[PDB]
Amino acid sequence: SDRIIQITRGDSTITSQDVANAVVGYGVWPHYLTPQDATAIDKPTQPDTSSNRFYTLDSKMWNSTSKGWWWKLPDALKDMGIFGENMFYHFLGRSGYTVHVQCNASKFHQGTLLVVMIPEHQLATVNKGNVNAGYKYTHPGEAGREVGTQVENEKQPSDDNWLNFDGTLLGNLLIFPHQFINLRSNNSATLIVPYVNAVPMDSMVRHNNWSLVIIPVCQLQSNNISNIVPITVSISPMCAEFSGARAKTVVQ
Amino acid sequence: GAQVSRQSINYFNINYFKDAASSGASRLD
Amino acid sequence: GAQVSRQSINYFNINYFKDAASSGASRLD
Amino acid sequence: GAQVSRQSINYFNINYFKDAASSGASRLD
Amino acid sequence: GAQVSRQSINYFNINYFKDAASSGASRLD
Amino acid sequence: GAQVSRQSINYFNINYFKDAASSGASRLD
Amino acid sequence: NPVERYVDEVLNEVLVVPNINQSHPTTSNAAPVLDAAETGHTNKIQPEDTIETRYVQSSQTLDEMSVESFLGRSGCIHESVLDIVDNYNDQSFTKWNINLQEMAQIRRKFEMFTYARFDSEITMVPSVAAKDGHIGHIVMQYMYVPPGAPIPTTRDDYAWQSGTNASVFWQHGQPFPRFSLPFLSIASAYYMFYDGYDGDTYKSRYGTVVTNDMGTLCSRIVTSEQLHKVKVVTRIYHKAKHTKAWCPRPPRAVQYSHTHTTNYKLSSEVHNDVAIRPRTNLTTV
Amino acid sequence: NPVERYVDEVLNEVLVVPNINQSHPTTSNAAPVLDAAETGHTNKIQPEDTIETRYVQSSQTLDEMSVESFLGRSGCIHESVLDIVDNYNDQSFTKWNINLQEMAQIRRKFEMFTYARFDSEITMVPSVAAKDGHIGHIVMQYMYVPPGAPIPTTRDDYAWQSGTNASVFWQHGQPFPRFSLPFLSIASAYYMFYDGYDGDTYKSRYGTVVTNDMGTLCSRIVTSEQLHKVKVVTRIYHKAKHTKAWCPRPPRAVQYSHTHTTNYKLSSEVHNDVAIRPRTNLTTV
Amino acid sequence: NPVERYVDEVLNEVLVVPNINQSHPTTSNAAPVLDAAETGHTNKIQPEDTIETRYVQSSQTLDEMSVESFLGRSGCIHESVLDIVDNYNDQSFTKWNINLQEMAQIRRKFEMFTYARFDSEITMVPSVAAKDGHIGHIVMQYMYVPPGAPIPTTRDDYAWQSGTNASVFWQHGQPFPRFSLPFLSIASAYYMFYDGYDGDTYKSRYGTVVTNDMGTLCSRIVTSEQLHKVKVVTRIYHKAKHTKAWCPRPPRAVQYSHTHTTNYKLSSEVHNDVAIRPRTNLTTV
Amino acid sequence: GLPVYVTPGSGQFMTTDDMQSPCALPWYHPTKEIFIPGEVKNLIEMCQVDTLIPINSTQSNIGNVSMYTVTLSPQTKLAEEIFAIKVDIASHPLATTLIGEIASYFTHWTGSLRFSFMFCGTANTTLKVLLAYTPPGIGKPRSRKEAMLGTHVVWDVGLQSTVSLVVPWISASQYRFTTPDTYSSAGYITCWYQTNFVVPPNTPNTAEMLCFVSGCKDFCLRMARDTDLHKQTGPITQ
Amino acid sequence: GLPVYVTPGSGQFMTTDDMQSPCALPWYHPTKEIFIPGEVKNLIEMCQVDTLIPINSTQSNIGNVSMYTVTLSPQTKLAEEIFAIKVDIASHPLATTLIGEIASYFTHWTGSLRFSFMFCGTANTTLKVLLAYTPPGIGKPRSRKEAMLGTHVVWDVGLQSTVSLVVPWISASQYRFTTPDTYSSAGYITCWYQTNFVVPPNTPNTAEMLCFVSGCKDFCLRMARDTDLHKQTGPITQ
Amino acid sequence: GLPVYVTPGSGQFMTTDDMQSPCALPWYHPTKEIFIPGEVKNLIEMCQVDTLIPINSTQS
Ligand SMILES: Cc1cc(CCCOc2c(C)cc(-c3noc(C(F)(F)F)n3)cc2C)on1
Ligand SMILES: Cc1cc(CCCOc2c(C)cc(-c3noc(C(F)(F)F)n3)cc2C)on1
Ligand SMILES: Cc1cc(CCCOc2c(C)cc(-c3noc(C(F)(F)F)n3)cc2C)on1
Repeated sequence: SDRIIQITRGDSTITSQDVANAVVGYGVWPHYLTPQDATAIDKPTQPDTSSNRFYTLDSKMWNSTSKGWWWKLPDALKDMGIFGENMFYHFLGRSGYTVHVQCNASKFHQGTLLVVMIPEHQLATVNKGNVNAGYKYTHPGEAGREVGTQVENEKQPSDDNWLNFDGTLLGNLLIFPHQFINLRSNNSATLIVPYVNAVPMDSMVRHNNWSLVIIPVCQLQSNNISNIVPITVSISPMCAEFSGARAKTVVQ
Repeated sequence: GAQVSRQSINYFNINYFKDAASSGASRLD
Repeated sequence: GAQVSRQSINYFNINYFKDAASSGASRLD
Repeated sequence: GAQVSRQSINYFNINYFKDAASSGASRLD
Repeated sequence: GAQVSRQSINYFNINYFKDAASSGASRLD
Repeated sequence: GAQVSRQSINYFNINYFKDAASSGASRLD
Repeated sequence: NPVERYVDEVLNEVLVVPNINQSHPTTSNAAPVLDAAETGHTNKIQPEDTIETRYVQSSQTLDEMSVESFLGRSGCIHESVLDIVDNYNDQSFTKWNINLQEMAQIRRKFEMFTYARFDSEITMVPSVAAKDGHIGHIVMQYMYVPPGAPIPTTRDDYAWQSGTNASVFWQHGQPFPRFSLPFLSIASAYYMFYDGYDGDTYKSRYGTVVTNDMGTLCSRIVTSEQLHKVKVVTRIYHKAKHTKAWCPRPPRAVQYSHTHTTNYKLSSEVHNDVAIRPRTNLTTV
Repeated sequence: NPVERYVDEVLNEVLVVPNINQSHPTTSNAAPVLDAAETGHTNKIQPEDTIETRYVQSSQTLDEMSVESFLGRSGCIHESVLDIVDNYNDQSFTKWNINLQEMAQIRRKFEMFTYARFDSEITMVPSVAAKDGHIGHIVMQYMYVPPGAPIPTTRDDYAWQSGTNASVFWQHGQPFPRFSLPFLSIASAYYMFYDGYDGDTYKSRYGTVVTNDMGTLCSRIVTSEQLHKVKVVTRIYHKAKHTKAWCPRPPRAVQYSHTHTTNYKLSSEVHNDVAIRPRTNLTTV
Repeated sequence: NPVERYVDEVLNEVLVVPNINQSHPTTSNAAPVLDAAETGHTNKIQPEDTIETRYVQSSQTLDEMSVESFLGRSGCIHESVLDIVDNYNDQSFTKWNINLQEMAQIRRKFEMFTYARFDSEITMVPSVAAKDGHIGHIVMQYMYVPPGAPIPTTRDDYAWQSGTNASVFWQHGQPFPRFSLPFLSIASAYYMFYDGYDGDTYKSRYGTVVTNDMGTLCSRIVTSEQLHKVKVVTRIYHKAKHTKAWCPRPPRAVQYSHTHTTNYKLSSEVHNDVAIRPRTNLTTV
Repeated sequence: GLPVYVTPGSGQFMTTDDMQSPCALPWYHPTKEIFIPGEVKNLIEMCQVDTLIPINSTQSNIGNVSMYTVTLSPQTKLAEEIFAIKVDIASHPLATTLIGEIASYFTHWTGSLRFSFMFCGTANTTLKVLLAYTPPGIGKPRSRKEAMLGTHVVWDVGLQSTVSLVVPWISASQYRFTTPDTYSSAGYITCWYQTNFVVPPNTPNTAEMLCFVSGCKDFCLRMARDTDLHKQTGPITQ
Repeated sequence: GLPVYVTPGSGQFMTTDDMQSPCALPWYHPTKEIFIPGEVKNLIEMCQVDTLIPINSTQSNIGNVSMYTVTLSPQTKLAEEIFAIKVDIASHPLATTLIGEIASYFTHWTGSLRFSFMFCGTANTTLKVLLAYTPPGIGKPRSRKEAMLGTHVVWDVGLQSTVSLVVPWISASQYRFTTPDTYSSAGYITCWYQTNFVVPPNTPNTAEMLCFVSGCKDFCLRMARDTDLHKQTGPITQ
Repeated sequence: GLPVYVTPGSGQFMTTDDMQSPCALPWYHPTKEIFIPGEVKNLIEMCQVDTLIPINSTQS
């Protein structure tokens, strides 16, 4: 059956009986850094199965007024087992991911979520001159950011989903690795993305490579609204490797 | 690039630019 | 220095300076 | 196009334009 | 006068003046 | 016209005008 | 044939588009027009699959749509002004923190990609305006000061000696100056966007300003003070060569505000801030 | 011999005319001089058929009568004026809706054919008139704005950045600017005439204006305001290259009135509107 | 392959740096990290010896660090001034005792070696300032007077005939003058430093002034007196070609005072005379 | 020296010329190029990817995600019209789509367009719709009968949520202008109810539909130009 | 003559161009080149030679040889810090070293650095010290425990007076800027007492230590520029 | 560089010259040429066709 899937990573296995295939970002499967592209000279540490496993973030509630949600990687995993520990004890890190978004309802529910993985999603601020988004706002952790809620401080980033929070039109996000969760067809989305950057490895703490953006393009509707419909995200690092070991970095 | 011919009287027919619109008048017949 | 080709229609592909950044637009494909 | 001769001392006798009136003074005899 | 090399990619290494001081930067190694 | 020599290091000794008085300094010895 | 290769470049027929083949009426349970956009893939259906087509020999080429062609045109990136008003020593020189963020036209094109690697061709168009009548003999000096090198603070600063920096001297009446620059990043590609900081505190900087330091362009009128005042405006043009781009993205939809940031302004009536034109209704073409 | 081919081009003997052969007195019922113009064909009789000719070796060539030669000469097609009178910002730039209809000399030549396909060579002759004395340092910018691109509305409009459009910058004292353009139509040939409309109502437009949109030529004095006012007139010249023409037609017989239309004026004494000169009578040579 | 040699020059990959090989944990009585600086030799230990390294393929090249590259950039070495104030005959010509000691930037670079042998490329940047309005037709003459040749004492001195000396005539509006000079010393190399005298008494001269006599550069405005006064400043640039250097030395740490001498000034607070920045203490990064 | 003849054009600066020039950084060796996923070599690769059409961009919807959806529902009259737009790649409802934005950097276009539609009602919601393309030379169809006489697809909603309508390249000339120019106006796309929107009881009585657009294998753009879908009215500062 | 097209750039003077030019002294024959010891062909040869770091350059020490030595002595508290400096090749305690001065003539650097230390106490003075390198992304270590978690060497003073610590090239990008620019800030080098400075009776209770620096086989500089470690504020006269 | 001698005529603009020049639309590919009846290659083809003489062109 082409609508079933089982994904095994380390000691974790995820299943779905209503998928819409899977997407491999830019057609490139994640792989370890080769000696021809490498630059840092010390031997990397490769945690393997203790880090390349599915980590489930906090669930979100989807209702008729939801405007969307976003998370940044690797930030969202900063407190996730061994993977999290490794990104703070090392200067450099490198990794790919398997993002699995879950959301089921019923054959009497309707709604559509656009699930996108954006590389270098540099957020914007609105009507605030040259003041840019502050560090703590773009590093929410596993809780991510719920569009349309925050208390307006100055370094607060844009909350306009139709402008991709960056000055570009939502309808064109499909140019990035993506999938849709159309309740009448599937109850999950699966994106496998490789490491994408202009350098072979980077700081896991000051730089977020990917951003997971989930926008409900078609309002959630049904005749049984009291029944809460959550959205759950499970992310698994792939080929994670770290370099430049030292004491553990403490942020903020 | 140009087309060199020989007989000796060589006809170096040069085309200095990379576009066809750039060359001079066409040959007749 | 330049790359000369023959077939006769020679394609003298000259590179007038000693740096790669100096040459014109790249070939496609 | 021009007439190349060899003996080695080559006599590259170039004609830069496409008309006979364009060339320089004629040879004698 | 200049040194012509072939392999085809010819490297016409011209020296436009009659003195060594006149040429450009030297080769390395 | 000019005298081309080979050994490969070609010495293109050009004479751009049709009169002997036009060329540059003479060779010595 | 490397000569057959050349004929294609002259005619611009290196990348040809496929032909349309004749198709026929069909009746089957293979329904190409049906699919699932949820997969994230575009339906690969072609015209031969939905209508009965004739055979057509395509002549179109994609050469002009190549990345090399798209980013390979000189556009303005800066307009330097040296306006002599009342103090020659202070007004005859200036500096500019180099970047490709100040002019919307070329900025938008490069920002249609996340990363790009290319060499640059800089062309300068200087124009001397005679405010009092004559222009005299104007000689200009444009000097590239890489990050770290000393920046001149007077028109006679020792830094103008240019013992190691690259300087281009232009004389009025001579052709426009021009030169090439090789790919300059300390990384493998330039960042068109950067979701990162130069630290981990509330005061750390965000964006490309962190990764795109290109140095400073210092210029001055070499000619010493003249009786008649002039206003010299030098416009800098940039063109990419030997280009490569990665991860395409949505085009900028609203006006730019500042350099190195995606920040934008929004008015009370947003339809005025985007190129989208309001439709009367769903059926009014 | 491609070298034998070349000798013919230098001497202009590529298209030779036939010789006249010797003929003799004849008496037959084959009457070549008789025919029927009703057929729509020209009698193909030659001189050897009507008189007794001698043998003559023709040396004439038709090279110069070729279409390439006939349309291959630069002619003026426009005279752009930038006259600084009292407002530099408003008078230092202008625009022109490109076409080959404004100058009678070249227009008449191209209109001797119904369709024509060719590449173009544009040469510009700028001349700066000093109205107050000095001219300063004049730098001009000519920009080609294809249909659809933004047209500048001020001398500092962002469109002058020319991020994608083609611009030519000229500096006073340097050679006349020149460049080539490839055949630009969306069709296989340019329409010299078009018996069609852009719709089917009483208000639809008629003629070549419907098919010959070439875009706009925007120009400006790059130099900023100077004390002395100048009047810059830039004359544009056009020449066809690699030409092909189809379906020849009658030459324009009366003066032209407007662009893209065959409309004409007629006075009360029509013989003054055409080149025909009144004859005294049938027998007055 | 002399063609393979050429590809390396275009890409600048003639001098490649070695790769880093993978290393492993070790336990032995061979202790590379230990040594004795007293020997005067640098410990030749590499990263593979102290930590466990991975295999990395180095792409860096040392081409740009070559002596040819380091000293092969044009830098200013002199700024000649001809300022017409009130006497044309006295102010329209001048002379300069040639040397590479007056401009700190290039002087410091060459002085990082004890001896150097190279050819020179001199480029001149003349700029005419109109003090009264017009500049007329400025023609300059730069003449090299080797030691011993007659030095002109008036603008019409017979020495300007330049019957044997080399002179370069420049006309305003033409490109910047330039020419090459072969290695000029009477020795095998130029002395950047010289611990010697031109005699053995208390009045003998010390240093490079004894060995570096290069002659004089005499220049004049060829044009005869004009109504309007001008100030012509000619800046001389030098670049080394086909270079060789011997015995490297410590870089100049304090400002230069005079030509041909290592003399220096020292203030009461010496930390202001050197580039060293005072540290708060040993542990304050 | 060699006698030369300086030709017209010499000294000029053409922004689209292709000349060589001396390098300001001699001997400099660029950073080694590493592999990065997602390389693009030709913009055609971007025109072949679907992006949403802000088809419902009425003034009250712009600035909302609802500007991208079309609402469907049980009809009381038969064969009702759902939507209608011009098919011109750079005309306005689709000018801001990715292919429309790219087409706006060129003067000419040619080739076939691929329009896709995804139904977003419940799994128990049924519907049949008629998507039609009307070639030029006539006004937009005023009824389903008039529309179905042209190129069209009858779409039956089911397990597969998306359908595609190909607008074949049907033109007099090999290319058309990308900017709104009547002569090269490509026609219309209209959508009508083929049957009706039917649902069982206790199910939402309305549903949304998403619209996509991309180019087929024969799509192609020509003659680069600056875009009018973006501008700069003041200095962009530090 | 040959038709030519003068290109942009013509007539300009680029200080880094590489053209040929006529010789002002024709027929001149340069003095024969003799052999001289010490020829240098590449500046890398100078970066590979150790030079002293003015590590103790406090205001009271500058202008004295003592600015080059670090004093060691018997400690009363365990694991005390001895010194701490940034590892950036052109940052300040080491900007005036030979490799630092040369790096200051270039914009980019890469490769591993070699730091050496020579103990100068008596032959009867013993000591164990910990030399550590802290990769970026964290503050300088505040204790020996925090420091030893990074790259480090434990040095035991003995017959061999000198030890070397290699600061491996550990960076995100292939190169870094030589000028003090946070993004490409390479980390720190700290020194701590591993045990203590012990001496027998009748022996000096303090001793000095010298610090050296040079580059490893992978060291390399790029993009020539003028230095800011030297200036000229007035004319240099005869 | 190569020593050159600029000849008289340089820089001038002759309306009948035959030089090459850079193309303002690089990479542009012209529309494919289709067959059209009636092509003319030389004006002589038009001189060989009969046309009426307005021989009785008196003013009236
Ligand atoms: C991303 C990205 C890539 C770049 C490089 C932009 C090019 O910037 C320049 C320019 C415009 C000129 C010079 C320059 N080099 O030499 C001279 C001069 F001195 F001749 F002007 N100017 C150097 C750089 C890096 O900026 N951002
Ligand atoms: C029929 C037919 C064919 C044509 C083409 C006429 C040529 O028109 C032009 C001209 C004169 C100049 C440019 C032009 N391209 O670039 C520049 C500039 F910016 F350098 F001026 N001008 C473009 C066209 C299409 O017009 N009608
Ligand atoms: C050590 C060392 C090496 C040198 C040579 C410096 C170059 O000095 C010159 C210069 C700058 C110009 C000329 C020169 N030759 O001809 C002309 C001119 F007449 F054209 F100016 N100038 C000759 C020398 C030796 O000085 N010190």
